[PDB]
Order: sequence, then structure tokens, then C-alpha cells
Amino acid sequence: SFQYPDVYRDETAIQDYHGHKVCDPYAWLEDPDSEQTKAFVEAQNKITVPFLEQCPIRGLYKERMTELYDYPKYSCHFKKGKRYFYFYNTGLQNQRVLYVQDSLEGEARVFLDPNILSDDGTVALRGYAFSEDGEYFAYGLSASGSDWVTIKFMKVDGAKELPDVLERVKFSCMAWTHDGKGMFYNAYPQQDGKSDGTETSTNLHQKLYYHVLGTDQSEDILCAEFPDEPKWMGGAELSDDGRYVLLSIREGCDPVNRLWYCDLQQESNGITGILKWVKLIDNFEGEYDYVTNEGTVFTFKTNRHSPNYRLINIDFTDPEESKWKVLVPEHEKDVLEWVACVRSNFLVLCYLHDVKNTLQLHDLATGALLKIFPLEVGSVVGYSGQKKDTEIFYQFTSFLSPGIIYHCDLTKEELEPRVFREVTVKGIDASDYQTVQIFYPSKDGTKIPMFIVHKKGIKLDGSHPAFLYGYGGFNISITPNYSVSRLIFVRHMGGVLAVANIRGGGEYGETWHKGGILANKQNCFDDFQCAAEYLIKEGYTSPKRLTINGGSNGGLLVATCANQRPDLFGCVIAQVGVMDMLKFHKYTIGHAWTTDYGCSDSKQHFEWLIKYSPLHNVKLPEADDIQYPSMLLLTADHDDRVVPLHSLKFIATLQYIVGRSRKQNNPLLIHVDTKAGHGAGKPTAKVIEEVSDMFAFIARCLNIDWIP
Ligand SMILES: O=C([C@@H]1CCCN1C(=O)CCCN1C(=O)NC(c2ccccc2)(c2ccccc2)C1=O)N1CCCC1
Repeated sequence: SFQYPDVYRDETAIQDYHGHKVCDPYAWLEDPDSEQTKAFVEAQNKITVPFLEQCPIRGLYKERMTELYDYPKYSCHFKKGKRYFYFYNTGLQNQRVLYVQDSLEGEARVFLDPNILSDDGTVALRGYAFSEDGEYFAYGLSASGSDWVTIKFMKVDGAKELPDVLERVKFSCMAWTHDGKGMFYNAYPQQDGKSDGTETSTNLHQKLYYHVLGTDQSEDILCAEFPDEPKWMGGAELSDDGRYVLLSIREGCDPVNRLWYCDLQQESNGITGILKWVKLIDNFEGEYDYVTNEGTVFTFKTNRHSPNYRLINIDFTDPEESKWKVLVPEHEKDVLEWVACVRSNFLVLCYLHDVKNTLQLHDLATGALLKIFPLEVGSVVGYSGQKKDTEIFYQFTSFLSPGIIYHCDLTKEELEPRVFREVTVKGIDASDYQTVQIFYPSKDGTKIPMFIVHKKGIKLDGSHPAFLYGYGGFNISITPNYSVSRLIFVRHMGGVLAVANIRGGGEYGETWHKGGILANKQNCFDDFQCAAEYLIKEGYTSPKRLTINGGSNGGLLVATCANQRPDLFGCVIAQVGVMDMLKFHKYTIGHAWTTDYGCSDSKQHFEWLIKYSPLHNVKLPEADDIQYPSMLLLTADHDDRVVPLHSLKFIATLQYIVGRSRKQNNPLLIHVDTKAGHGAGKPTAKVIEEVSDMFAFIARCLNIDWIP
């Protein structure tokens, strides 16, 4: 009932990659500003939108979604100075709001409402930092979902807006020096062309500046720069005593960093230029994440010779590795997620035990286990408690639990944590659904964890629509989260939810990470393909009714699996994904992902990439009874994280190579949203629209009837 647009093929766009010749006939789609690209985007949306709204389930869904998603969304309370703050979204607000109250008992008042900044909610808060005395506040503002940030400042008492403004900020830190004179932050060199998120220009030479309040940005002090290394990025932070400036130098997305420090008492007259950095750890062999310090003895969470991480103390007066003391040895199985120091000498260790979180209280001096905090199965997605705090707050979330915030007064003999707040989403009955965690072997036998959710009592006859989700990369762990959107799939679409913790992530330490990157990248596609076969063999679903979803790095995942095993799925939703594995390093911050995929500039890497690159491996099955799965690619014009050209070229390729076939009846579509980016800061209204599209696609393609 619909035909695809004619898209010019530049058959002369041939490039040589180490003796190999590859044709990129839609390379012209790499210019966001051309009239041709604009005409192409407008045309594609001209066929997608209608098709999506033509589904009577789309409105049913959006309605249901609007009611179920309408619940109070709170964040952990956190104390800065003598006041308390917490984010709160009454329900369907575009962006959450920052509240402030002088007392846990006192009345809270609005502090910062990003909602009065843009009628549609596409201006989001991206990063904030309070001054040591909690008397001054700084926050980053992002428009249309770009990573680019604008740092503004506020006076806490009275919530007065200051005139200071910092531009050209991206992937920056925010560290105030304890004297309250200024803050450290990162910026990029003023470059030609635009800088609003629609550009594809590569970000290099990020520098470290220091901004003194009450001055103009032209006056900022350059405190660190690496002109010999364009890719390095140095984030800064102050130690608990405000005496040292710790600079973590990073290159790429690997769990490793260089560690230089600066003794602020050694600076002749303060911060007037490039600091007298001491190159403590001058290499990229391991990650060193700062926890706390006592005098010159610093406590760090590291992964050095410890794939599952551990805590170690370093004395800046005797730095020799041969002298580091192990505070909390590495666990043989559990991965030490993060650590916090609270109440002067308490350590909060959060572990990942079989894709589940656990909280324990340890002693700083010896590092001995003091207490375990009971936690049901799920994850901790919120926490507050600084070294100066005498109490802690943490938020628990699961597949059927919207979230419980717990409190614990650490100044009491009996450390009994009590429930501070508990959210519930009526219209959904947890008692009706069951969560189960299984382990299935992959092509090489490696047992892989997977979560499974569905209504109780379902008969495993492969007659149920299944939704399999996954990421698989960059040391990212997919733990239990609440998702109204997905629960409506189970309840009103009789579907089965399942999440595979395939290799490439960090569910099992760096070892797990390295098991799915560079040369072992194919391991990620095998693990995920095996999870689909498992669900099909065990009776949960059938290929014709199995949908797979992934976003960003996970978009590469599903896009690649569709290419390698199209017979295994009946629907594919790839969100803002990577498709051109040959040039991803050429745009914006793509050069950073090479530590996981490699670079096509190397003849050794090229060989791995050319084997799975979604864009270069589209091919119509030779088998007559086999066609490509229905496919929906979601992208946006301001995604400066993963440029849209990846999806643009990939779709053009699909419709030409496959869409043009006679046996192809399954639609290959794309939707390019406007005024939105990679996903962070996306307004509540745009997000309701997105899921309504995704599930309208499934229901219409798999022909699923709604269940009241
Ligand atoms: O968005 C992404 C991936 C995954 C998440 C982070 N990411 C990024 O591409 C992160 C880009 C920006 N960035 C770096 O290039 N290094 C990080 C870093 C982030 C996480 C882990 C290690 C380093 C950094 C540098 C200095 C100081 C602090 C942090 C950072 O934020 N992808 C989209 C396409 C596939 C990968």
C-alpha cells in the first residue's frame, strides 16, 4: 500500500580500505545541511508517520501509557550545606523539578524548573554541582537533546540567577574549589561552522579551564591541555579536604585512566595558569576512581589486576606500587559497582551479584564488613551520602517495583534502615506477573544470564509475542528497571519480556567486557542470537512473533542480528544505532568508541568490522520462504552522540537491496524525530509518543490484538 522513495546511488563513491574496495552510494547523506538530505528525510517520514497512526492500537496504547505513566517520580534527598534538595516530577511533567527545603520536615519550594524554559520541554538540565558550602549552584543546560552544554550559575539562598555563562562545554566536569572562588570545567576550541548538535564535526582538544565567579569566560584560566594528544579528556575533582585537584585523564571509553594530582598548597599564588601536576599514575593500564582520603593516604576503587574491581590505598608520600595496601580485596564473583564514603569513616559498597545489587557498610580503617542492607531482587538507581553526611538515602527499583527510597541515620547504635518513600502504579498488579532469571549457554558454551517476565500461569506453547532487549558493550550492565511502557506489552498485548546480559557489558567484570569487544565482538551477536533460540525452543514465543530491540550500541546489535539471522525474528526496532562501522570514528565523539570496536584505519581491525558492519552486510536471503524482518529505525536530527547518517544510509540501503525485492512484504521504515537527540533529557511528551510508535509497529506488523 506504500512505496519507498527513489534515492540516488552515487556509484562512484568507492574507497580503498587496505586493498579492499567498498562502495558507499549514499555517502551523500552524510551532509545534514544539503537539500538532498532534507528531501530524503522529509520523504521517509512521509511514509512512516501515516503507517504508524493507521494502527488503532497506537491511540489505545498512548492512552493507557498516559494513565499508567502518571505517577510521582522522586529522586533521593541530598544535603548541600544546611539545606535539602530532591528532584520531583508530579507525574506527566516534561522535565523533573529541583525542590529545596530547609528541613526534612519543612516545606519544600521549587528551586529550578526547566519546564518554564521551553514550551515543549526540549531544554534539559544536564549536570549540576554545588559549592562546598552549598551556598552557590552551577548547572548545565542542553537544548534539543544535544550533548553541547551551557553552564549557568545560581545563588542558592533566594535562588538568585547570576550573570556567569560558560559556552562550548561538552562531556565536562564541574568541580568547585573549596574557597568558593571558582569551578573547574571542560570546553572545546571555538570552531568554524555550527555547534548546535546538528553538526558532524569531530570533537578534539578538550581542555581544562577554571572559571572565577563574577568574571567573563574570556577570562577563564587554562589549567590543563594535551596538544600532542587530541583525543585525551581530563576530568577534575577536589579531594574531600579541598586540598588536592585530582585529574583523571581518559582516552576512549575503556575502564582505565591516567591519574595526575596537584597540591593546591604548592601553587605559588593559586590558580593563575597551568598547574604543577604530579603524574602519579602515568599510564592507561587500569582505572583509579577516587573514593576518599585521610591526609596523604588516598583510597581508590581500581580494576588493576582486578577485573571485578577492589579498593586500594595509595600514600602520595610513598607512591611505589610495591606499597599500595589492599583495603577490600576483589570478589571472585561479585563486581564492585561503586563506593561512597559517608559519616567520616563509613564505606558504602554496592556490588553486582548475578545482575542484582547489594549494599553493605564497611569500615574505612580496616575495610571490614559492618552491615548488609536487605534488598529484594533489583537494582539501586539512586543514592546520596557524602563524607560529611551522617545519614544515607538510596533508591531501589525492579521490574515490578517503581521504586522504594530508603533512609538510614548512621548516627545511631542500631543501623536500621527504614522506608522513606514508596511509589506504586495502580492499574498494574505485581502479583499477576512473575520474574525469573535463567542462564543459557551460548555458541561456545558460556552460560549467559537472562531475565524473563510474563503473566503468571501462561502456557509455554510459543504462541506469545516476545520482546527481547539487549545492549552488549562498553562495560554497561543492563540491570532491573521499571518500565510502564514494557509492562503494557505484557498486560495489554499478552507479551513476554526478556533481557539478555550478553557479553560486552559489565555484568561480570572487565573479563565479561573484553569477551565482547574488538575481535570477540561477534560473541555479542551469538549470545543474543542464542537467547532468541532459547525463548523459541522453551515455548515462550515463535520467530514470526519475536521482536528484538536495542538502542545506540544495542542498535548495532539488533541491526547486525537481523542481517545474520533474519529467519529468527519477525520485528526489529533499532534506536539511534551505529550502522557504519567503517567511518563511525570520523564524526563528533565517535573516535572514542574505538576501544570497543577498533578502527577501520588498521588493516587488522578492518577485517573484523567488515564482517558485521550493518551497512555493508545487507543481503537478501537466498531461500525463497525467507524475507527480512519488519524493521523500524528511530533517530533524531539533534543526536550529536551517534550522528543520524548511520540510520539514513542504512535505511536507504535496506529499501534498495531488500525493500525492492518482490518476496519482501515486511516493511523497512525509519522515523527521524525533530528537536531531540540521543535520548538524555527527552521530554515526557516526546517519550510517550516514541513507545506508542514502537509498539504500534509491532502490533500492526505481528498483527497483535489489544487486551482490555
Ligand atoms: O555513547 C556511547 C558511549 C557509551 C557510553 C559512553 N559513550 C560515549 O561515547 C562517551 C563519550 C564521551 N566520553 C569519552 O570519550 N570518555 C568519557 C568516558 C565515559 C565512560 C567511560 C569511560 C570514559 C570520559 C572522559 C573523561 C572523563 C570522564 C569520562 C566520556 O564521557 N556510545 C554511543 C555509540 C556507541 C557508544
